[PDB]
Amino acid sequence: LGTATGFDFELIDQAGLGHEKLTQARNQLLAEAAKHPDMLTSVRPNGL
Amino acid sequence: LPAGATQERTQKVLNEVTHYYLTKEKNNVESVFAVNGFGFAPRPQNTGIAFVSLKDWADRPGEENKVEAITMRATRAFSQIKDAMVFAFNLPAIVE
Amino acid sequence: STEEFGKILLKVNQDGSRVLLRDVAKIELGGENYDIIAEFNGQPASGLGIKLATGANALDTAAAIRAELAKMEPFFPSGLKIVYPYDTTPFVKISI
Amino acid sequence: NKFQLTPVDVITAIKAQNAQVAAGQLGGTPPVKGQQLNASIIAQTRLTSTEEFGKILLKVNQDGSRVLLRDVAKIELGGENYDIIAEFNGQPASGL
Amino acid sequence: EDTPQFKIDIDQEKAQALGVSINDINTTLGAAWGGSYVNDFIDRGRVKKVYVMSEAKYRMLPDDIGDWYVRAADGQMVPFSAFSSSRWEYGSPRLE
Amino acid sequence: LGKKLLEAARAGRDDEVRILMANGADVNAADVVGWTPLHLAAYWGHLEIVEVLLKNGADVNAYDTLGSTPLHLAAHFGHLEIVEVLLKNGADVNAKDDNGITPLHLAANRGHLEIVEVLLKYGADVNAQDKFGKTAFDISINNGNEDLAEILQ
Amino acid sequence: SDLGKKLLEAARAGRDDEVRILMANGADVNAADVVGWTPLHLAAYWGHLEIVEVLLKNGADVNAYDTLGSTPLHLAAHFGHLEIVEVLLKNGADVNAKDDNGITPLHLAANRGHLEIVEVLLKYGADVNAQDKFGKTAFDISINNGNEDLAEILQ
Amino acid sequence: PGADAKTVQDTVTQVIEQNMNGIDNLMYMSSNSDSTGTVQITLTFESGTDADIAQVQVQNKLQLAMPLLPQEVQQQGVSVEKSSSSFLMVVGVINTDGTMTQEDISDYVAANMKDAISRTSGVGDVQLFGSQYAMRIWMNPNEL
Amino acid sequence: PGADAKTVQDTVTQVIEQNMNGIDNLMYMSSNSDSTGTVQITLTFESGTDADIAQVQVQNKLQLAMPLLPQEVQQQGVSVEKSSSSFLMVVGVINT
Amino acid sequence: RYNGLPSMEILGQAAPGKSTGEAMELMEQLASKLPTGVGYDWTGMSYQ
Repeated sequence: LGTATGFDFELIDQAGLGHEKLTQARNQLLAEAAKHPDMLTSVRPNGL
Repeated sequence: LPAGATQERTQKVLNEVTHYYLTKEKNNVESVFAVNGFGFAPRPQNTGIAFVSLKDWADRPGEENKVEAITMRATRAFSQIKDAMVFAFNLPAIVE
Repeated sequence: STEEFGKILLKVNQDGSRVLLRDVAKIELGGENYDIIAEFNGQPASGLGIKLATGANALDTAAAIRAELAKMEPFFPSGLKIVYPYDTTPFVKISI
Repeated sequence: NKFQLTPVDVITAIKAQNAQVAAGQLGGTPPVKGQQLNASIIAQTRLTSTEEFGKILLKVNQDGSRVLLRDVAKIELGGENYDIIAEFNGQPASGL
Repeated sequence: EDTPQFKIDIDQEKAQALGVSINDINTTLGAAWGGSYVNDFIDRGRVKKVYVMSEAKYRMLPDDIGDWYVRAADGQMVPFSAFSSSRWEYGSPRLE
Repeated sequence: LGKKLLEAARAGRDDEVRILMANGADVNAADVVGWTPLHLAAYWGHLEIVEVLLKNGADVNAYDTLGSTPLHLAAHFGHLEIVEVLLKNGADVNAKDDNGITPLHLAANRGHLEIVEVLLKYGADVNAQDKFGKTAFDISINNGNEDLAEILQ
Repeated sequence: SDLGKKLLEAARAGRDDEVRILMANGADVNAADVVGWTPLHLAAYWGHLEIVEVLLKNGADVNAYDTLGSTPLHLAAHFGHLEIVEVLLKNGADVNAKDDNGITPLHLAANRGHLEIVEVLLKYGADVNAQDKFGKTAFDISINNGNEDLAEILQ
Repeated sequence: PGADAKTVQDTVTQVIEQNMNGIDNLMYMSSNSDSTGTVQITLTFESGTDADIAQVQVQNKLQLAMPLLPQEVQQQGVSVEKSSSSFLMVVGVINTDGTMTQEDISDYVAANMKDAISRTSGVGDVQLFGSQYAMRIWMNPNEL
Repeated sequence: PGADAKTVQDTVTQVIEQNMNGIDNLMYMSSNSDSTGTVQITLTFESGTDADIAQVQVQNKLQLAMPLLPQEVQQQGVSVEKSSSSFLMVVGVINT
Repeated sequence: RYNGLPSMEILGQAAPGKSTGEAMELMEQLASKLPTGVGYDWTGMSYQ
């Protein structure tokens, strides 16, 4: 079940961008989510 | 086409089939998707298939503008093509 | 890349000179096979010939395919477009 | 022992001389545009008789005299195993 | 229907005499004229196949067979014409 | 027209072969591999067509793009009547394909003893060697055909 | 140090405003991980120009070498970061710096076909005849790669 | 790859066919061996047969034949599918700006579209009208 | 054994993922390739799917890919199991 | 990888007093302003 009010999001490389570009895009999304503490809490990568 | 016939010969015949539907059947045929080296399964060089989509039934009034009459006229026109078994067919009610 | 395959070292000659793969072969990014060539109303095209799994619903499967294609469209290169040249499901929907 | 051979030499010979080789095509895809000839290349096929297996060439001696498989072995059609023998009322028989 | 096919016979004695392995003959013929799936590579993040094959222009004509050289144990390059013979025959392009 | 003759010869359509040559179809018309109507009749063993083609001035020594003549095909596939008809119409009994293989070499390899005797009778060279230096006798010994080996001394 | 390790993560991540605060608090600019990579190494690799400039202003070793002898200019040149290559060379980066393999920034730039960087390195006095452990020059690399543009520049 | 009709039949088709036994509710079995280097063996089952079990049973018998098959045939992949013979639909892909060739579109469809459509529930078989790109080493005999 | 994340992904994970076709009631598919020398592909199915039919269909399609995996991976074996994250108990065994 | 494409899993939760649906809506908004060829999807608890 996980946590209630908790979400499970997948960022997908749809055009053979590669690992490096998808990381930069992930960092870009995580940075913007951190500017909305009013709405989003503990938005983090599940991976390494 | 008979086995031994080249990919170029099959495209030549597929062009004639595509030409017919785009020119002689403007009012009935919407699109033609022709594939070289394919029948019901892959079969390089001597085999081709054409998927024909007609315009809406409303825009095709009368019996002569329906699939049966269209495929009859098509098969008759394509009978003239040399060294090629070319026929249009409406896939049945129960195809099986 | 072709460049990397091109500089594959086959042998070093007795005088120290190198024989690369590009010295004995043309290296290009081409098809697994060259058997199947498709056209849409005369234009260069590819596509997917989809067959219904035994006992599966045609309309539900068609809907599930369109849902999956809808996911892909936003990430297409410039100009690439999906066309619907052959579908047996519209008639089922409309006839019913 | 007389011809200085082992079962390894016999097995190697059978594999090389009882082979079914895929040898490709003349004018296969992708062709040079304008190719007329499209023919399958037929190399080695499986041996079909004891006579063909018998004349499998194992080696040629220094004096040009040839050692065939039939010179070091008996060749005949015989059971995969000789383990199961049936009789119907004392009469030689097989069954399922 | 049955079609003309290019029957080629590898002379085992002559190949043995010149020191040319039958595995090298079969691989050279198959790879060049039929194509050979070697291994996989990564094209823009996706696993895809690597194929070796003759450039179209060297697998179009019957006489091109003799342009393909196999290296013997002694290191001498041997043309296919040295250890092979060919003739035209008829066979099935599709056995049911 | 020459295309319809090749197909008619292959299929064994006796009547069709005559009708096409009554309209003056090329008797020496060659397909992509260089096979004449006489080649196809010799291969598929259509005796009646071989006779009809030859009397209409068919090249008896026509050779394909690998040097094989109709006598090569008839001798190889055991068509005795066709081998006899061909040889009587001045077919080269010692004819060599690009590999140096002769009608005797082929007939010998498949063990057609009746045809071997006909070829020998029409002046076939028993010592004729292919590109690998093999005679019809060398083939008879290798195949283990003891009946054939005796005929070839 | 605590801050030294925080600066490594900041320089890598490209967190300009965090690096700004760390430089003010005096986070060790000569801080190094197990492989011997300084904050400047990381910034040069990941291509963070402003942090490269800020670190060099705060007395970072421009010729800091990892445990295999690679400098920030090696990383900048190899991964096509033109602006960082220029900034490094202006702050006295050794243009002819050899790693443990004898590989120079010119070798790495040539191998990846970075034409602009090659011309910048050649301008700052990159030894065009410099050989690695395999006796290979940047020219030998250009010929082997089949880079006709680069092969011309190095002639 | 590069096999004639007889080579395919006598090294693949016959080997698989001889292993097709202990299969419930089988009406008949038909196969083609083409000079395109292709075989297709269709096993037709009694009406009301579970298509899941039918596939499982055919697949169970195929795995016994797999090690006997040539290594080149194994590496091409031997698929077992439970679908209609006819097409449900054709999804055509074109470039309206004419910036991509027939080969470019075929590769994109193969690399970006085909897989997801093939895994969709109800899709028994997906045929690419074209080829996925491969690294093509076009050999020259004169230079070799 | 001794494989990095990319080696696992590009020689195992991508090959298996491409062959997970024609399986019924698949909602989504996820995978991890890591430098412990490990891949785990989780296929999640529609609620009410027979878990045995889901497993056998995945397992069967994995054999489509098994000959395309590295010899070292074929040797270790590729486990297909019904996923469960609930243990009845953990029995610990210690030496005092 | 997610559905055969390179992916990166991101976990997070709706802030105190906010619903999971609202937190998901913002994540979709933020995700639609990422570089070209970067898609997204909902998995696990978020999917169902």
